[PDB]
Amino acid sequence: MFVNKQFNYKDPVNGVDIAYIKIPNAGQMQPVKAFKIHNKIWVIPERDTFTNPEEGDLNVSYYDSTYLSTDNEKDNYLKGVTKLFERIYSTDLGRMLLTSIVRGIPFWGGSTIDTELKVIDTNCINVIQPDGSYRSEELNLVIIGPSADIIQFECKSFGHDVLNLTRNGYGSTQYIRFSPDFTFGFEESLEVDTNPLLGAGKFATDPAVTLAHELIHAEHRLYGIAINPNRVFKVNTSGLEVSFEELRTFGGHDAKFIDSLQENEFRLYYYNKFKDVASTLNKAKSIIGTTASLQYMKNVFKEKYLLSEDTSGKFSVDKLKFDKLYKMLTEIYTEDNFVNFFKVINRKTYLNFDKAVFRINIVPDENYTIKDGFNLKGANLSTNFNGQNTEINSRNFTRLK
Repeated sequence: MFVNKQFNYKDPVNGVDIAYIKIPNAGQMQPVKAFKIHNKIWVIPERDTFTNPEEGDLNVSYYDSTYLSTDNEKDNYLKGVTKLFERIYSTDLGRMLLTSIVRGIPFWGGSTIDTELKVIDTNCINVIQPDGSYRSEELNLVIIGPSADIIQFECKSFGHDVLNLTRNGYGSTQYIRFSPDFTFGFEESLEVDTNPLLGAGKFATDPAVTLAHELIHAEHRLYGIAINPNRVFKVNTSGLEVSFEELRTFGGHDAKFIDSLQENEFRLYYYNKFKDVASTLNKAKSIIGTTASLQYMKNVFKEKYLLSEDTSGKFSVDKLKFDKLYKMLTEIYTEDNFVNFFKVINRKTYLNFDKAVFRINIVPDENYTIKDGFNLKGANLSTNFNGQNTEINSRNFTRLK
């Protein structure tokens, strides 16, 4: 259901959901073969050597310039990523998260003429057709291979000359450098109430959790309510800094590092930002790039932001409607609640730096399933979290660094 059709890397482009594309801003990059696995979501099975110029080559942290270079790999990569989305989507939470994301079309704040609505083309990609013509397409999310540092997973946008799209409520297309071929090991934090009967050795993080973690960053950013990367907490451990955004995203006890005073400050801030958006739509009397109507566009953002529209068509931000949306996005969609749903083991806090990288392969149903992840049912790997025991389930994990 979430991805409706089998995509093989070697399938012929068609100009619709399989095509060579170009990421505006990459400039003169050569086209890359991407796949549209869902409305507003694409996957590029390449090592990210485009989003950032300074990182044009693939020359704890893992490096391998040869990684994800063969079509066969790109294939397995496409299937892994797809499998995880399905896994995330199979949970109500994930179903909800993925829904918010598709609805989070980055806002049309490209105009300098307050009475005009206009796209910000860094939120589009050029889809090359079979004839050779290109077509600009809007998209909310792109999943791409990692750059030089294979285990450096992040969420990145293209920013604006003046606007802060990820923090002004507008939003922007998000590019998640991620890989389903690796996972991290953490250590069974043994506490009085923790199950004593826990396998042995270190466990591996369920890759679905890792992806979820990023889609959460992607949600915040798409709705332009991401916490400034500068706001951090000096955790007592000298003193280590950790961004509020990360703590928020991880959720759980870590999210409580953001005191009530900060919470209200952020909530009132973006409430105000959303209001400006409603206000902008109201002043809007014309649109540019007409393959679509003004009304439709206004409605699309009414839906995204959950604005209220009076009989005269005037939009407005309803305080309790906002509260729900904003809460859902920042308090309900957290790594911790995903661990609750997946019922898998994961580090208890964002603070768990444990050197351990394993090459994995969740594509085979013999190793990983949508519903059980590594803790396969009938299998024996489904208890005390055996599936995630790099010892007990040694065959699914290959140490690297």
